[PDB]
Amino acid sequence: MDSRFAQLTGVFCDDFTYSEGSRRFLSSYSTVERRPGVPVEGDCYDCLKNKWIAFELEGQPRKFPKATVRCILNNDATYVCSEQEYQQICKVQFKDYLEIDGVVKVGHKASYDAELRERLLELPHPKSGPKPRIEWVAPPRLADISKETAELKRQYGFFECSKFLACGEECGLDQEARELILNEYARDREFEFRNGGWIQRYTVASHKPATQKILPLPASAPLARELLMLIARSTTQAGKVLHSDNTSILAVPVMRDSGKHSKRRPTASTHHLVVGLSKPGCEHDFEFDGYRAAVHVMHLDPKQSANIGEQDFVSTREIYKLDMLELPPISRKGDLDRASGLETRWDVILLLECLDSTRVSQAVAQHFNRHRLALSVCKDEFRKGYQLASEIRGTIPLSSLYYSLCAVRLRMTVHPF
Amino acid sequence: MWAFQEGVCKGNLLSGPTSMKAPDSAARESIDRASEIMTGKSYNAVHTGDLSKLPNQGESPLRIVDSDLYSERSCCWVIEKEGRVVCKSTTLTRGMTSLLNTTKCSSPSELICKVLTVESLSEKIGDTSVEELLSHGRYFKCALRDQERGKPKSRAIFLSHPFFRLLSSVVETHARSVLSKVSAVYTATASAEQRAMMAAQVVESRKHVLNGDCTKYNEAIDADTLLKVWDAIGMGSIGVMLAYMVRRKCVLIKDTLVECPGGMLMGMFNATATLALQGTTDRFLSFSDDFITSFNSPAELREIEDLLFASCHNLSLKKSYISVASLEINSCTLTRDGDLATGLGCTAGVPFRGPLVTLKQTAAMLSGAVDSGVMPFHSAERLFQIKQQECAYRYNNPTYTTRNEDFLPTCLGGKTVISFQSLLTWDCHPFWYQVHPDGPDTIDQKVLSVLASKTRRRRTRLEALSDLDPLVPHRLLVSESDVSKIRAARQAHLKSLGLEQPTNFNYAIYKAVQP
Amino acid sequence: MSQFGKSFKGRTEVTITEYRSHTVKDVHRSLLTADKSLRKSFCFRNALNQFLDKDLPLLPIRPKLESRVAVKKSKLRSQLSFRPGLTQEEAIDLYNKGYDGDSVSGALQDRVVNEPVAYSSADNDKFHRGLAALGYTLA
RNA sequence: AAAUUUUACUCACA
RNA sequence: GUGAGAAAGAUUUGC
Ligand SMILES: [Mg+2]
Ligand SMILES: [Zn+2]
Repeated sequence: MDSRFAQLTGVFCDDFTYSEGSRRFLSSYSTVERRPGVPVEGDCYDCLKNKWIAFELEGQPRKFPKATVRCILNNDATYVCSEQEYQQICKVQFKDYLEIDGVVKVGHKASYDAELRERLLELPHPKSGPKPRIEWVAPPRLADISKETAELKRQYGFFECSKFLACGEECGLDQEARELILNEYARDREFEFRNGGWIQRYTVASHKPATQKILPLPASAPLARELLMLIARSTTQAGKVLHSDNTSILAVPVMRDSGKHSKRRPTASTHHLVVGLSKPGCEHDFEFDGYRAAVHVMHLDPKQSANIGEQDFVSTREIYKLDMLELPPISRKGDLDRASGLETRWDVILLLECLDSTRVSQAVAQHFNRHRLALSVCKDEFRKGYQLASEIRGTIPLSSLYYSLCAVRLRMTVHPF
Repeated sequence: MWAFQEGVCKGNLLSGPTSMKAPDSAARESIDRASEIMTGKSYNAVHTGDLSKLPNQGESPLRIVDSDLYSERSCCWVIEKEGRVVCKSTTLTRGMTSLLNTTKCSSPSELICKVLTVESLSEKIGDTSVEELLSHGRYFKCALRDQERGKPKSRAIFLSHPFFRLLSSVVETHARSVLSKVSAVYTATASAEQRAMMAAQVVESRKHVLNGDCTKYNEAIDADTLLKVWDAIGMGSIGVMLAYMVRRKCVLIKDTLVECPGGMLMGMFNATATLALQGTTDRFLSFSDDFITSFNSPAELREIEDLLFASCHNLSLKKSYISVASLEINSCTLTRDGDLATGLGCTAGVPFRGPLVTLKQTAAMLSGAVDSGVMPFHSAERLFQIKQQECAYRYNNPTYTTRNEDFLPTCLGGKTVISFQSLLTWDCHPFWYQVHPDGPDTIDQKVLSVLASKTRRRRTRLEALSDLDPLVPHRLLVSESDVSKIRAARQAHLKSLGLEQPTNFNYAIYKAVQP
Repeated sequence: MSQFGKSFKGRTEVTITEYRSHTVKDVHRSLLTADKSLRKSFCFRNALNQFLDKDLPLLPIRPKLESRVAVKKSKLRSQLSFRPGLTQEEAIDLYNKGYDGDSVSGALQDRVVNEPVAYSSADNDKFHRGLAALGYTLA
């Protein structure tokens, strides 16, 4: 019981009658309406329902028996209570906003404010930093992009073949030949066979990054949609060769070898080795029963495979082609070649963007958008935005970055802005 | 291909980067950057501007919205097993429930009122005191933010204690209110394109436009700046407590706790930092770490740079630039007259996730593009047809479907390739209503939602209390017997009506079918 | 021992908000592990079978849109359309007819939708989702 | 073995 | 395949 709610209860019931004439709710703060000779379990009593009603604020319960009906006066101009009638009657009656002293406010000062402020004062504080010097210059020209591309080329070089990009081109093998070649390649590598599926067992890790170079661009990527769909399917269900209309791939779970109790079934964190076939003529050739094909492997974690396989090649290509300029022919190294170049290699580049889970091409595209929209940029700092080699790691991401830079160079050379 | 676009293009047609890399490296790098900024050798973290312009809201009632306090997203809960601190990764709902159980409070509002009205830090609130709450609220867990376009190396996000979330909710609500009062651009009901149009309207007078982004935004917003802003807007002891918790915060990397006295841990107080900038001047239109300003002469540019330095908004020399005929804000690019810049822009592709979710999201994206004028309607029709063909090629197999009904989509064993215009006009079979962007949820969405509800972090044996009477407030206190009675009555009514489960209600369909 | 005394140990009453949040199965998140989840246990196949035979023959037939007006390309603007929520009596009736209470409560709140539109008509009228280029009007 | 501290855990039950 | 326990299990990963 408190005296702060006297006014609140008075306006709650003004002329509300329950049976014919008698006020339904009697305020306990007024002796005229209060019932003498009986205990008071609340600030209001409903004769019709024969129950007590107690008003309290948000988060400030009062000491009343559980049987008493509690009404909550929310701070956002709304009310909550047990009975529907009380909730509705309170809402209409309290349509006028009246402040009841005893409501905590955001600016409330607690008794420990001084102690906490002193503790904050005794804690470390930052030191003012140096004022930067900013010089605005014109955005980089074709020479800077060429320099970046040449730096990448010199630092990393090129592979002798497009390892997994070559899987975008149909090999000269049929379904049965492809399955036999993949199975025999798995057998040759000493992969464990269990429950009709292949598993790659590892014991020790060199714990050093794999060699990184730049993949040359195949002539075209006709089997891009099929390759992505097959990657998705295989990484969803692994161990057996999965076939498409014109190609097939094998997803092998990679598991630790622990002896007898070694893992038998893959979990959600198990990586996969995706093995694909391409035309012969590289160091990764493999022969069996007169069937020759280049076998190329990509090691993907489950998230990487899910990202790669869910991309839409056809829709992306069409959306890009909606408002695209003429694409110049390019060579194996991404250099402009109007004599022996091919315009289909651009599709390959797109496939590369789909195969790269780091999607550095998106960073390059954003920086190139800034470049195109910019009139002046910071000196010796906007250029550094094109040097993303330290951000990524691996053959596929490196090739994607290199060919994104090559695309920027080609755009600046063929369609200068 | 993005490089050979006539208009503007961010290369958003593909999904963002992802990987299973552990978050140790990113969190360690962020903490090291924060420490370096603290030493005052790399960037500026000391606020110098005057915030007296900001109005004071110290007399406003302390209001908490429980909707954002309970959520299925992750959070860190701190317990003391024997004598050491153990940080467990739970859901925000579970963390809030545990906090209320230990403190023995019905609702978060009661907890905050009790915390603000204790005689001493050592006073007990249930099984814990304010001192214990502040000690536990300074612990954070680290995770990786993947699928962020343009960031090949994923950034580190942080999961906080339920008490930290409880205080941050109030602080950010009041900061957002003050921001809305400061300018008309920060209105709650405003889209990115509306904000960009207002920005264009604001900088038409001047000649040059500086489109700027802030570098190390989270590592340069010290607890001192947050406390300064909170005191300027009148947050009382809540702001002091939050600043104290932020100053002593510890991050659990792998299996070791690292102290990070600097920074604010990856966008916990976006509105507060926006206020830290907006209260010192009116020449900027900033949203956290992204802003646009305008100027006429190099002197104005120097003044802008000084203002940015004073407000601890360190300019990003790598990304910020100057234009005369362009305006980039909130990722949206507009011409100086306010019209949308021609080109793809921020159009994002729809990955293959569910036979029908893909179609619904593609319909939403194409509707957005067509309405904005990004592409003509026939192009959207062709793209929708192509997407339907691709979905058929990807999902039309026994694994996902075993039906052959004609009205079904070609990707579910059917033979119907709906026209985009036909779908948008509701001129199709009812089965296609779920594919409409404004239509019901698809089968895949419901299946995935149920499966998620069955996950380890979210699984519970509690008797579900769903399908409630609209007239019952969600703040009403209930017990086990009460929920049992409600469920029994509802099930009895449903069985009387002959329905085993409630019938799904769609606002659009109901409003359309009405006379 | 009941789950109520374990999940809410030390408390005899909790708000409906907390109890509802503890049992939530209607929030969808677009994630990478979607196709795998749908394939697992043929959950999507079973759900499609269930929908085609139990839920599909309950959706009312929605009339198609007819009205449209001539439109011309214009400067980008923001179209604000105010969709009002259900009335109290309407919500009570819909609940009594067996409609899911959660959806009715969600529709109870009045809402406003802002969308960027680059087409205008002579009479400056609103357009339906994605049909501004064709001129379909809310009316 | 590879896009190299990642591709790893225990118990009970069926 | 289900449950529980490891700073922890796939709606993971926050504002
Ligand atoms: Mg910007
Ligand atoms: Zn090779």
